[PDB]
Amino acid sequence: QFAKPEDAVKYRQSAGTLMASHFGRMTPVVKGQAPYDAAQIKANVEVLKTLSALPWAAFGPGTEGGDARPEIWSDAASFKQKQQAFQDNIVKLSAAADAGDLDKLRAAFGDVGASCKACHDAYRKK
Amino acid sequence: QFAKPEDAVKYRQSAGTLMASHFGRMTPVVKGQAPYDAAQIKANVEVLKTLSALPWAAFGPGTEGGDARPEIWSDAASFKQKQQAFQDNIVKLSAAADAGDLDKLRAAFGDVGASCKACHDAYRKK
Ligand code: HEC
Ligand code: HEC
Repeated sequence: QFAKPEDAVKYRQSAGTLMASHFGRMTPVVKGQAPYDAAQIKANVEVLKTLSALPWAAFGPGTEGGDARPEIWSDAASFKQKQQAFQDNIVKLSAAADAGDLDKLRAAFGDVGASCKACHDAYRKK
Repeated sequence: QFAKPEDAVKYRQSAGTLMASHFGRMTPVVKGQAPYDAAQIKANVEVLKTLSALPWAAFGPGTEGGDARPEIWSDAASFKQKQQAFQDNIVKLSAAADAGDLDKLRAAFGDVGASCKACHDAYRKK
């Protein structure tokens, strides 16, 4: 769907921006600094679920640029393992949110955050 | 969810970027220049549905900036009518996509595009 590689870069960066907001806005809830409303979090995690499927198709052939490392493309199976494992972590977060289980939500939130960081550490330029 | 107004601006602009990609990528399909796969379009319109609910909460009190006009805030009911009507247009597009009805999809796509443009014309700086 991208006319030029720059359009793929713009897309995936914007997807990252929105994920960071929908993930990070739950930090005060996880920490107990903001109240836990199960329905609010369930709805927010649904949005995050949708968003977290979006970046990967915007690292398609010929879309090199931005702060994306070339090893994303030269090690395609490995990058794919990381995005699939991340999306698995999001499924765990969705299950916790859908159950209304705050302890499960805390734990799953931490594992999602670790998955974001692990990919950025390997595949995003500093 | 925004620490500063600049964070709300960044969010709503990124939501616009993603909407433009998920809407605009269907232009060749509507025109018949690309094939129509009902399931592919149904899934894409679902993504667009989710995205098209997102900008409005990022024009909250104190979030003035970017290319957003002040009348967004001073005429709150009117701006709200436009975003609600736009989301209604997206419901029509979803119904067309879910039905697998290409004629309905063409018509609904045009009405969605007109709704994007009408809001930008009134509320986005040139
Ligand atoms: C690899 C499997 C990733 C996972 C998991 C997550 N992110 Fe990511 N992100 C990744 C790359 C390779 C890039 C660079 C894209 C480019 O071309 O520049 C990014 C970028 C971001 C950004 C910055 C966007 C920008 O302003 O330029 C953000 C804010 C971001 N990513 C957030 C984010 C979050 C919150 C994640 C987990 C919920 C997450 N990413 C996972 C690769 C990967
Ligand atoms: C009002 C009810 C709007 C409707 C309907 C749509 N958009 Fe919009 N959009 C609106 C404003 C006020 C702004 C400016 C935001 C700011 O603070 O700068 C925008 C911006 C965009 C952008 C530009 C993002 C950027 O790169 O800075 C895009 C690409 C965009 N909008 C796309 C878009 C599409 C495709 C829409 C219909 C599917 C749509 N917008 C509707 C206000 C409104």
